[PDB]
Amino acid sequence: ERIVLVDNKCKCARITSRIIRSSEDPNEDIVERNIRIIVPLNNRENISDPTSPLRTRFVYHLSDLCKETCYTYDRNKCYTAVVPLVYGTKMVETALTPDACYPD
Amino acid sequence: IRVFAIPPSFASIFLTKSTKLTCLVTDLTTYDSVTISWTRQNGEAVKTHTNISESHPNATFSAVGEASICEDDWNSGERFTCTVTHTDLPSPLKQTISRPLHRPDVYLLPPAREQLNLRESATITCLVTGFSPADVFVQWMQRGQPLSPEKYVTSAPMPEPQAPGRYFAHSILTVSEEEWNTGETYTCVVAHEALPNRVTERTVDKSTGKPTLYNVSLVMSDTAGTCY
Amino acid sequence: VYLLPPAREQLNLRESATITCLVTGFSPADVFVQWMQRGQPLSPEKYVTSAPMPEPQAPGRYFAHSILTVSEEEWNTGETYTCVVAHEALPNRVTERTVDKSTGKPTLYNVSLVMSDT
Amino acid sequence: HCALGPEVANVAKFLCRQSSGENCDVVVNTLGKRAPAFEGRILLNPQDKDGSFSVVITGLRKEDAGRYLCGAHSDGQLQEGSPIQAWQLFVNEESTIPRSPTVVKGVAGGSVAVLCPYNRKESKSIKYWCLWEGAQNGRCPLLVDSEGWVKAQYEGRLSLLEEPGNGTFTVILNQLTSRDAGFYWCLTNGDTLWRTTVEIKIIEGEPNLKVPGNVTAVLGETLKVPCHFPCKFSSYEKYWCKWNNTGCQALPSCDENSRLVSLTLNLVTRADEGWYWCGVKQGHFYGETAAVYVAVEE
Ligand SMILES: *[C@@H]1O[C@H](CO)[C@@H](O[C@@H]2O[C@H](CO)[C@@H](O)[C@H](O)[C@H]2NC(C)=O)[C@H](O)[C@H]1NC(C)=O
Repeated sequence: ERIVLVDNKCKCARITSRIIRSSEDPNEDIVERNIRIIVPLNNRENISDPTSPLRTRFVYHLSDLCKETCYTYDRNKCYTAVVPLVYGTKMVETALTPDACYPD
Repeated sequence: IRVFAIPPSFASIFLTKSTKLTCLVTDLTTYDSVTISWTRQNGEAVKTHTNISESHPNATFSAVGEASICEDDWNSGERFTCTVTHTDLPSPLKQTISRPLHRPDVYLLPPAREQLNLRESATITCLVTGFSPADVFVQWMQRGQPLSPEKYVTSAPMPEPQAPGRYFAHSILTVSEEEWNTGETYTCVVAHEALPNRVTERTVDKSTGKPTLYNVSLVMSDTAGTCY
Repeated sequence: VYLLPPAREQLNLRESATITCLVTGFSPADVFVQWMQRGQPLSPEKYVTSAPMPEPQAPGRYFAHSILTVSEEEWNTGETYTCVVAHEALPNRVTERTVDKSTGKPTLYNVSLVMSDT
Repeated sequence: HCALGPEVANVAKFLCRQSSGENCDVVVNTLGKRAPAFEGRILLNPQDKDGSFSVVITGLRKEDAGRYLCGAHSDGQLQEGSPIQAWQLFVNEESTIPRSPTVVKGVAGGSVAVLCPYNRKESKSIKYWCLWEGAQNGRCPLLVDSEGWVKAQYEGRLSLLEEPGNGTFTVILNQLTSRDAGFYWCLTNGDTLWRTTVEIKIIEGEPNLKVPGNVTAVLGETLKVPCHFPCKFSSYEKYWCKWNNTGCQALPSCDENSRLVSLTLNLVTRADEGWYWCGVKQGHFYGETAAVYVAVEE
């Protein structure tokens, strides 16, 4: 019944809303803006370079994302960082998350 | 003697993309044999200006051109010179009209809370701010369905107070406040020339606006970096 | 591939730190691994790797290890580490994980999150 | 696929959907009854030797998920003690079906252009097109396919075509009229089977294209017929084509400023008899066209 104002899958924010149609009094209703965030406290600040510090601040200018440096691995679109391997050197690909980088 | 020439308006232009120019002649001598002829800046003739008009209520025969041109053929200052010869005018009187910026800003304020206690009048306000030039057209859309034109009332683009030369206008509309329970956000469709697609629609409903009951719900975990 | 960080106890013998890159539940045998950090490869004489040997529980899936030894100050320096694995059931053939002092078993959680314009 | 037995063949059939208080609301009946929300997008095939049959529903919406029952009754509705068959329905909402326009507006004498999507993998199938019929047990006969078969009543004013070709093709229908209004379905020969449905509304006005009416002509000469276009069609390429089962092919070098793309026929035989179309292109999409039939005299 709620109305997802925003669902930002690379900040794990989700502003919904729902008018709490009150007890059947006159129009003394109050609309209601649920919010929800799942901050990781595990990832980098360069989400796609696991050679950086972790994170401390998590800033949500909701104005900005009520409409690109956002910090959760989105499930569906996957990432990578070309990484050297040595068997001689070779500068070669990776797949920084599995089960989504599957060329299928 | 009143012979004014009407430049095209973005109202009709938005309507049918049919830029039109008319130079009507009024309160001249009461004779038939009135001829209408418009010209571009080369002087060449024009299209089917037709549909003769009778004598005015003040007993003067009425005539006006009906000149359709191209929207592109308007944007470089073409003095649309129209000539009308008449019995009284061995010197026919000529008329001309031609092509002589800032982005608008549209908001849609909801009614007042105290408005919503009289329990009849649900006022709604759409608006436009700080734009150049004028001639802008506005209208309100309700579920892909234009409202009653009389249902709303439109302003005219009076100039800005503090801006150098920008313009702004207004429009207001009422409905049953009982309707302000289905809401349907009553989309007000602005229509200004200086927009990327020439329309900058915005809309507002009850669910929009401002709530006075949040409940933020941050969670916190290592089981993250995922955004299911 | 999980990646366990050195036990705090070993950090009190005050010289050397050990990290255990792990692979699990995979088929067929013969995974390959190496260790990678700061964009420079780590010549294998730092690390030692197991070979496959069946899971107690999984009838088919093997596993393996890898071990790396590093001065604690080096691990105390921050100085994360990335262990990579290449194996023919992996989508682009290569996944990897990383850990530094902060990621692995921190005693300290310091969130400082700001939420503007509700 | 409803699978009742031969023992209720004489008896009518029905289809209801479960609700809160043990109350089916009916969606279609063997008695022609039909739910107003599901008007148009429902089909019903005739019953088989065993009375077996199938019900096709297209364009499902978020509230359409739920339990479904099909039965057989004298009143064609729910009662205690009548044979039934159940279904449980789920709508994805994490869907991959491209959102296509559902309503398409046209004017009398105008044209319509319809984009029809399908799954990209079966692009080599045989597209079809059918018209929905009410006031019945519901029917929907074919109108055109992709090999080039066309219904016998519409020679000249209708063609389909694979211009976009990436799971999307375009259909052009001109000479619109207010009698033609209704609902249209798109079909494919693939195993997966989308039936996208589009509605045509007719409004007031005259089409943007201007072409002279139906004209007769003498055998063996040079004749030219015009086609002016408004300023909103001024940013395109313009063309004439000759209508047939193959559809359009343009005739290069018939032009002006933003009006009057004119067909010219150097010499003519009666083999050039038929309908011709004047239309514009959207880069790789199609737009408005118009048609005129030409006779041959002597
Ligand atoms: C830091 O992040 C930026 C962007 O988030 C990365 O920039 C590019 O990332 C792509 C990913 O495929 C690489 O192909 C490019 O080579 C990167 N450009 C540059 C200039 O590095 C960047 O790679 C990240 N930091 C590091 C050290 O990789």
